[PDB]
Amino acid sequence: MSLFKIRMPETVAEGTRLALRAFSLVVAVDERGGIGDGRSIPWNVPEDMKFFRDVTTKLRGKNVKPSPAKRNAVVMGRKTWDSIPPKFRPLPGRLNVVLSSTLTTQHLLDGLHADSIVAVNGGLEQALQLLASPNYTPSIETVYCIGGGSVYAEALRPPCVHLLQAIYRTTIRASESSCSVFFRVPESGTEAAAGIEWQRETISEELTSANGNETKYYFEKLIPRNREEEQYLSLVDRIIREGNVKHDRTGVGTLSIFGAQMRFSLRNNRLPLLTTKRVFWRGVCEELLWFLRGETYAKKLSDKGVHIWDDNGSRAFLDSRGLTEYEEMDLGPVYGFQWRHFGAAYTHHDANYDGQGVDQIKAIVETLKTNPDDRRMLFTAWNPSALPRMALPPCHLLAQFYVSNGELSCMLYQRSCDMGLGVPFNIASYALLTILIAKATGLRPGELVHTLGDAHVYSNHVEPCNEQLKRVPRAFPYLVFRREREFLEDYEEGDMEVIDYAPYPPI
Amino acid sequence: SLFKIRMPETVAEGTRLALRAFSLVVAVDERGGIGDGRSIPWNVPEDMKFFRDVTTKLRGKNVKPSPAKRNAVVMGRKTWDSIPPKFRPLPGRLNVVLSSTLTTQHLLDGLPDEHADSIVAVNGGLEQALQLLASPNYTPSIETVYCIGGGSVYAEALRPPCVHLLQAIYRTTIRASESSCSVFFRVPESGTEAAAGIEWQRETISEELTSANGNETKYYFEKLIPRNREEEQYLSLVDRIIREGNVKHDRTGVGTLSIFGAQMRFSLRNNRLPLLTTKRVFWRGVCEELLWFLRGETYAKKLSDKGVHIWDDNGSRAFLDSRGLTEYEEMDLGPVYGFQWRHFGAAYTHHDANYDGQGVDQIKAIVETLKTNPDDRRMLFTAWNPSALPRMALPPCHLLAQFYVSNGELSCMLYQRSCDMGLGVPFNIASYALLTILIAKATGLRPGELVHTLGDAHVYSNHVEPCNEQLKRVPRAFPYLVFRREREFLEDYEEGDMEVIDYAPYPPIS
Ligand SMILES: NC(=O)c1ccc[n+]([C@@H]2O[C@H](COP(=O)([O-])OP(=O)(O)OC[C@H]3O[C@@H](n4cnc5c(N)ncnc54)[C@H](OP(=O)(O)O)[C@@H]3O)[C@@H](O)[C@H]2O)c1
Ligand SMILES: NC(=O)c1ccc[n+]([C@@H]2O[C@H](COP(=O)([O-])OP(=O)(O)OC[C@H]3O[C@@H](n4cnc5c(N)ncnc54)[C@H](OP(=O)(O)O)[C@@H]3O)[C@@H](O)[C@H]2O)c1
Ligand SMILES: COc1cc(NCc2ccc3[nH+]c(N)nc(N)c3c2C)cc(OC)c1OC
Ligand SMILES: COc1cc(NCc2ccc3[nH+]c(N)nc(N)c3c2C)cc(OC)c1OC
Repeated sequence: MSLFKIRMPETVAEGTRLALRAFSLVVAVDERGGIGDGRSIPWNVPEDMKFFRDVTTKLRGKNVKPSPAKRNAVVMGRKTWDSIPPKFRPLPGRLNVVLSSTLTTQHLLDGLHADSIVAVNGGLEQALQLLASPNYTPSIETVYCIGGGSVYAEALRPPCVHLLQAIYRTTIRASESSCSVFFRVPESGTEAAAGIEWQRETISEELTSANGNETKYYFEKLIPRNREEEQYLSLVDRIIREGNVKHDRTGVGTLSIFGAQMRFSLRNNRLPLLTTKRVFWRGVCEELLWFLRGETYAKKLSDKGVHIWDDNGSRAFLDSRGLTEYEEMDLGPVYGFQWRHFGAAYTHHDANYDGQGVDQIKAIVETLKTNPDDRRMLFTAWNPSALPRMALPPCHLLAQFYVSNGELSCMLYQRSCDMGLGVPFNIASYALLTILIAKATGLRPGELVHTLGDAHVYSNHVEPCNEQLKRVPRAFPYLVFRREREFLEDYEEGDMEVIDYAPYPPI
Repeated sequence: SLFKIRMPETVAEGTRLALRAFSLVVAVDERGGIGDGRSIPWNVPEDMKFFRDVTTKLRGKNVKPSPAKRNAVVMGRKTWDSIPPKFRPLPGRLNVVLSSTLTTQHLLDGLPDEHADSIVAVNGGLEQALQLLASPNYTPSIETVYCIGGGSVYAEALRPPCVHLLQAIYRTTIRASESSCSVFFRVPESGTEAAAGIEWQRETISEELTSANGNETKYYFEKLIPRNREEEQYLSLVDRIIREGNVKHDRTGVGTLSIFGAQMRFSLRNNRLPLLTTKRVFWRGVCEELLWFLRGETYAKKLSDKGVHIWDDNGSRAFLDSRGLTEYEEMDLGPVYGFQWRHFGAAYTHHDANYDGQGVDQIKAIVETLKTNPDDRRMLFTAWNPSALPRMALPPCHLLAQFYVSNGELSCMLYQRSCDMGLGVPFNIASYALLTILIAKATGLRPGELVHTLGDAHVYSNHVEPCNEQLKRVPRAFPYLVFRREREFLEDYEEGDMEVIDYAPYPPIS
């Protein structure tokens, strides 16, 4: 069973090669926005120094020692490197990227072992380009632009500004005509803002510096407004406020709304993994691959530590669905089976189903490659005949593809959507699918459009959801591929990496 | 056949007698005063003429008003009394008078000498008169209904239930200020409470005119209409497609501007039928095709014999041969649409074959669930059958519908993969409007909302210029569906059973 698989084309990696790596920015400014004299840093505020070292050294996971394997990177202009006393460079615990057209890597080592320094002949884009390569992605966890006026200037305009994930700004409450170089965040809806709308995530109270001068200062974290996730958050808020009380099969309460639509850009490696509550990506990834393979044995997910189908695959449940002859974890002709073997007679999971039923995924892959204007390019799992033989009816039951300007868009129709767990999971799921299918057809990812039927929140989840509603959505992470694989069905979870995923903690 | 779906015994709890659409005609001073309770305080012959012309004239070329086709005017009894006996009734118009005391026979009598069977008393308010004028007796003859008022009648016209049938307001403003006027009329402004969710807009306004009553009395006319948000919602999509859509090309190689993924909603409440006003929808065709779908039919000759030729090209000997279907006779479309609805997965042979009990009866199951367990989330029927696809004349376009109950109302979602905004879409909106209305009747719920999901929404390149002319048009109100008779079985509904009332769409764009 190898000639029934999808063969990945020669143009597979170029579809999802990361052009630039995402980065955060860290700066100190005065009330006039000045950053320095182009030579040295004017003010002396030890509390900013501590903040700066912390924001740039600390890693996502707790108590993780920075090492070549996993550490942060700081990118800086050459003049900034010079402004640091030779004794204290390179900055410990981090990878020091230096932009210069006159100083090579080895040249930087001449002045003041181990490896923590790279020079780049180019600007911030080139640095982000290099950091996008395998040797740095995903070994480097977070990239920080620690700046220099010209570097900040490059960060705050296209193409780089669209990769800018957070601003960590310290404001020093002092002023002087001694500041030549300036740093200003573009205001919402201005030309300089290039479409971005910077939100304030946090602001500190005014603190006083123990520097002998009694200087005031404060910290702010700015983030680029995530309207896509706000779509979702709005819907949840509308459901709680205006939704109808309903009760599902068990008898559990639910707040419900009917008919809705959301969009998510998949462009430039962008992955719509929700940030206001961490999504279980590993399971998302494992299940989709399990779907694509037309797999119906749930143990294959259970084995890989994904238990999302554990309850629905138990003897207890299968019996309650009258499927008394199914082996435990054999779920019947669900999802993937309909995708790859529509209308094929089902017996047991371990049977051979090669070349049986309709192979919708393959058909679509073939159509996209030859006639991209086709309006019949859609698959479905909603098979009335198969339905009683399934452990569960499909929620996400239909998807349609669309091509424009060499970009693959995809719309998913979901009949019943749990806003709490299902919806975020399925958003990522169909993102991955569209990405993979785009790879298989030599196209770029476009948009994912989500259509909802009965969109619901669980009654007891209202209290938790209300707390999440008060969180400001953060920028989405990115998906990159460690390696490609000859066939579509051969792709493993470890073949792809989600980078710069910084969700909020739970509560 | 009793493989059919048996209709319920009663009308769904909360359902209402069909109400007629009406316009309101009024003359006010600047303070908003209309009369002294007894008479009009001012003398402006130009308003008199405007009133005669607006309430008398019909839509035609030079169509003389006759008992066969004419307008009706509804008035309070006091207003009738204010019109001097020798001018009753108002010529070329059905005179409907509201009174609990006076009867038809009371009204004629009180006339000077002479006949006038153009008078009818109504023992009730404006609601009763709008019900009456919806009778199978009146809907042929009565073309437009005018509320010529009385303070009390205007009051009733401006509140629910009546205000929702108000298609336009013709107001004359007389620039006199009389401290006399004790009766008032105020058009509620958009967003205010008295507007009760209606957004009133000025369609037209005359220049200020001077009356020739020898007092230089200033006056002016204006037409006020309620905003049709839902057709606006459609048109905005069309306009967004033309401005932002990508150039694409269909199977033949024809140019289209298109966008991917959009969603529209329409209210069906009390059998409101979203037939678009800015370009006439071929209702008869919509109706015949749907009942044809519901019955599980696949023989297009059934449709073309009823003078509905939409399936003609797709049913011909030439076309069926090209799709590889050398076995089907002409007009046999294969296991399409209705077949999948009523017999999902059944092996197909020919249109004339017996298919009872075969496949899955998706509609029958949905009807069943709605009646017993309406919070269900699996109440959806699909025509998209990957196995059956190659045996069909065309793959389904509207290919999935989901039902939803809330507040004893049946809502419904329609998924359409390919959407031509000019012809295919407004047709399909009506198709699923009707369906939801029928399924509501079949399960004893009252109609709710139609949600429409569009896949590839497009406009044809050649259709771009005509669309722009249509986009300039102002949407009128949606009509209503009125079932003039009933059936024992859902399948037994003929197109003749239902009447669309007050569908007055625009003429064709050049
Ligand atoms: N307040 C703060 O937080 C903060 C932080 C950092 C810096 N500053 C102040 O900013 C001032 C310096 O900023 P400024 O830009 O003059 O210097 P800044 O950019 O660090 O450094 C500029 C240098 O980086 C290298 N470089 C930059 N862009 C390049 C490109 N496109 N291609 C090749 N090389 C490139 C070039 O050096 P080569 O020609 O030698 O190759 C360029 O001269 C100092 O005051 C610094 O202290 C303030
Ligand atoms: N400026 C304009 O455009 C304009 C137009 C028309 C009239 N008007 C003014 O309107 C003034 C009078 O109006 P207004 O409201 O007092 O009277 P309006 O209703 O014309 O006349 C009162 C009549 O309404 C009838 N009516 C209303 N609701 C009814 C119901 N539910 N059932 C039975 N009968 C019902 C009553 O009949 P019964 O009491 O017999 O039961 C009553 O006789 C006139 O003086 C005239 O000047 C102005
Ligand atoms: C503390 O170690 C040192 C660091 C630096 N770097 C300059 C400097 C200072 C504060 C800063 N604060 C923020 N928020 N962001 C920066 N990018 C930043 C930089 C870039 C300069 C030093 O010499 C003055 C030094 O030794 C004191
Ligand atoms: C139609 O002819 C007549 C009508 C009326 N009805 C009062 C009256 C006057 C102006 C009016 N103007 C408008 N815009 N709409 C009306 N409803 C209206 C009415 C209702 C009173 C008459 O006696 C003067 C008369 O004879 C001229």
